[PDB]
Amino acid sequence: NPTYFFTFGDSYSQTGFSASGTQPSASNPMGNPDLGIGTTTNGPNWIGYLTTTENASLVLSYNLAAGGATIDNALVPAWPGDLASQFRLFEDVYADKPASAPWSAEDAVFGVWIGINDIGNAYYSTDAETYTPKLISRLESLVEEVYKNGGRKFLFLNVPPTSRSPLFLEQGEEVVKQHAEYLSVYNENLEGMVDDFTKKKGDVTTVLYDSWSFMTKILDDPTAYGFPDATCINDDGTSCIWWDNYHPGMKYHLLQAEDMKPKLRKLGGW
Repeated sequence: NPTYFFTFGDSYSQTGFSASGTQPSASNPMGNPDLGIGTTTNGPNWIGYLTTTENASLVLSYNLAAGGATIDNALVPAWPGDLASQFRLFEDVYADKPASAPWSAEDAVFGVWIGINDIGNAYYSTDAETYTPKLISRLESLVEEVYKNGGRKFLFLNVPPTSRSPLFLEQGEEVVKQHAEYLSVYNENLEGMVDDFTKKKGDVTTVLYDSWSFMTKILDDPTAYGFPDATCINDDGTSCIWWDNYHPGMKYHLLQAEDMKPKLRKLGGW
């Protein structure tokens, strides 16, 4: 009775999983690479922890997230491996439920964490109120592809406060503020779209996980979580919130996965 956990996103979710590498199994739930390799955390990331540490039963991880990903390069462009290309990889390899991943509506969970790069690249050049609906609508159309395949259980993570990463802190408080206000508009429209999708379909189980509030709680009170402050960087992934100037370390990812676990019980694997 395994849970097929297909995930899509950017460097906050990447592990380097290859559709031609070793495929997930009960003895090897991540498939490839080894758990703790290929992330921006110095160890497991939130998907690795959800799959092998927080899991209540067998979870199989097919992690198609790629670093540098925007939603669709026709909107905010960045790297070739945008969300659209990840969904296309899924359609190419796993949508038809091959023997390597014979998933069904009852045992497949589709997790999406996107938006960090779209916002990071367009927060000063676009109008949030009129532009973020275009990004969110494109995201919904991509989701509709999986729905047409038969997917019925979805997990969406809203965008965390990358406004307060050292990378953006260095640019000045007014830049932090402009970025954060754009981001908040994006997260509101993401919540609206998840609510509408859930209600219009009627046969889906959805979770919108508020990563923004959780990370913000840590950034506001880092010593309560064992961090010395909210700004230091350490590539050991544990001594500081930040693994580099733009990504949190394995300890943050484990804290987030633990925070997520109870909210994911309705999705089947936790």
